Amino acid sequence: YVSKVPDEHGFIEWSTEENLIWQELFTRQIACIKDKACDEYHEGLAKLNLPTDRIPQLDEVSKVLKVSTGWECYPVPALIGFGEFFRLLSEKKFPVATFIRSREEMDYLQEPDIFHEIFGHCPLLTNSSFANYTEAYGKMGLNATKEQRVFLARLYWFTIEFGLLDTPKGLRIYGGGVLSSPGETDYAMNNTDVDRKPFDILDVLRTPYRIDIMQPIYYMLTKVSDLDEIRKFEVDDIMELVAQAEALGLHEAKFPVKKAS
Amino acid sequence: GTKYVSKVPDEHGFIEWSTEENLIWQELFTRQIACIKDKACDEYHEGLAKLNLPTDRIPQLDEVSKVLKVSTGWECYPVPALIGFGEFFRLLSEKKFPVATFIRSREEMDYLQEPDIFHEIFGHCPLLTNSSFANYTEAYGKMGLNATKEQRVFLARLYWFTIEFGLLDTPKGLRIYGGGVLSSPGETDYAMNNTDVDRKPFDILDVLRTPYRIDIMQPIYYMLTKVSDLDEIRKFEVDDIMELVAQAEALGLHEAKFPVKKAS
Repeated sequence: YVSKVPDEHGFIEWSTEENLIWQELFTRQIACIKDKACDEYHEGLAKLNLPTDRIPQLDEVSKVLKVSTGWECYPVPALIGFGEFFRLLSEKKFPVATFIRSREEMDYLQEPDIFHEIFGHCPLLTNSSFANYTEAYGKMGLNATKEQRVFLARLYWFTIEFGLLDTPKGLRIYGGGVLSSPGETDYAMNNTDVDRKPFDILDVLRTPYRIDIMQPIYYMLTKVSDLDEIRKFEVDDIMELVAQAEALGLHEAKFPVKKAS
Repeated sequence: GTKYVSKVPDEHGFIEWSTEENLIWQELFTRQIACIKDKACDEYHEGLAKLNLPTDRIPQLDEVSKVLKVSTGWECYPVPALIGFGEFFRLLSEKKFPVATFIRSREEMDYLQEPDIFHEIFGHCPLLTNSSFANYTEAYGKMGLNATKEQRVFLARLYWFTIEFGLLDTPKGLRIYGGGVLSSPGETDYAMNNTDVDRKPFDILDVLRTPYRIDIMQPIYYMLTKVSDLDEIRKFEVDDIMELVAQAEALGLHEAKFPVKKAS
């Protein structure tokens, strides 16, 4: 009912239980991602040196993001609008909700909590290609319209949230929504009937999706630096791509999307 | 989606379907018969032979009820697009199968939340010609007549895993009897072919304890060996059923599958 507020020193107090909850998400995820999270992500983990036994203070993460890519974490207490989401991202500020799930909601909850953001999303923010892409993504949305922003959310979904890699050493994960969750990691890596497609930006912009279902489609880069290609595009090029997508219309929804409310 | 309304009948209970509505039925029928040819169970196919449904127009309920009456003593019973569990259990207990008299739009051809007339008659009616299934359904209606809200959730779960999404482990392979699978190419493909979905032998307590969500692809299905396996549940007194429900309540639900946890 209340997501925490930092004190006058920006410090947040977490109960030993909220620290035990973090520890348990951490220990179970470290196990889930050994040979599955991309190398780039593991490198980020090493730079971050996150606490395994308690929730880190935001400044303790930010100070590593700052030195690597110029990024910081940005505490948010309520849910923010799209405009503000892009504003923060274009300023290389990554919004971080200041709460952790209950034990009851440990395997899944819908609002991204502190574990989701810091474990799933922040390691790659130490990586220049990913951090630059995310900044570029936030710039893409500043002036974009309601419907253009819908297309960009979709690009976001398929890269930052649920992105995969097709590597010589096999399939890997870079999406934050996958890396922070045993359920998602196992499905993304192991489910044999899900479509896994090579990344194509027009394909992506045209793909319908629903958030509360098992994803029937994923898009695959070869390596995280591939995001440079999209990062390089001018905002005009991106809106051109959005318009093209609109002219062709969305792909037909996969049956589980059609089914979902 | 779309808000649907039952068509109002004659006074003789005749419904006028448009050529467009009848073409929509024909398309659904033709694409579905092809799907289920080697996938629906024998008992279902025999139900279709008994119903001899028109392939190119929507049947009048009377055409269906005529066969149901002959075979199991059942009848189609026209109802609004939205009815309550009170009415639903009641009509079932009376061997009255509720059918909303509408068909889906072209745009909702591949899927819709509401059971339309194709869902109801094609998907659900053939097995009501089958004494084991019809008798079971009648027994299900009866289970619900004096059920508390809490009891009805458990009953809806047995319904879900049997009548709606039931499968069989047969000597010729995996087959479908669930009316919510049969009426749909997407459900039929998934139930038959998906590699990773859990298909478990039927156990009434396991079933009563199984969390589920209606707008997701089902992570679990339960298999009888034959439709007549339903006779065992049918035979239980309502007290026996409610004992099983009390047992499930006391034990609590099985831990949900990840997709169930994830669902709205």
